[PDB]
Amino acid sequence: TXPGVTXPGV
Amino acid sequence: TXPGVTXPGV
DNA sequence: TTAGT
DNA sequence: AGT
DNA sequence: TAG
DNA sequence: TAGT
Repeated sequence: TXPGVTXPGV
Repeated sequence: TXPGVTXPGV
Protein backbone atom coordinates (compact mmCIF):
# COMPACT_ATOMS: atom_id res chain seq x y z
CA THR A 1 0.00 0.00 0.00
CA UNK A 2 0.97 3.64 -0.08
CA PRO A 3 3.75 3.72 0.45
CA GLY A 4 3.79 3.11 3.16
CA VAL A 5 0.97 0.87 4.45
CA THR A 6 2.63 1.18 -4.00
CA UNK A 7 -1.12 1.73 -4.16
CA PRO A 8 -2.18 -0.90 -4.41
CA GLY A 9 -1.20 -1.66 -6.96
CA VAL A 10 1.96 -0.13 -8.45
CA THR B 1 9.95 8.23 11.60
CA UNK B 2 6.35 6.98 11.98
CA PRO B 3 6.45 4.22 11.08
CA GLY B 4 6.71 5.08 8.41
CA VAL B 5 8.19 8.42 7.31
CA THR B 6 9.53 5.06 14.99
CA UNK B 7 8.66 8.66 15.98
CA PRO B 8 11.34 9.96 16.10
CA GLY B 9 12.21 8.56 18.33
CA VAL B 10 10.86 5.17 19.49
C1' DT C 1 5.12 -17.94 -5.85
C1' DT C 2 2.95 -10.60 -6.85
C1' DA C 3 3.19 -6.02 -9.34
C1' DG C 4 5.42 -1.86 -6.34
C1' DT C 5 8.20 4.19 2.38
C1' DA D 1 12.87 5.41 3.32
C1' DG D 2 12.98 7.80 7.70
C1' DT D 3 20.42 15.47 15.99
C1' DT E 1 3.48 -11.32 10.21
C1' DA E 2 4.83 -4.60 7.08
C1' DG E 3 1.61 -3.34 3.75
C1' DT F 1 21.81 6.21 19.55
C1' DA F 2 17.14 5.31 18.73
C1' DG F 3 13.13 2.04 16.28
C1' DT F 4 5.72 0.02 8.74
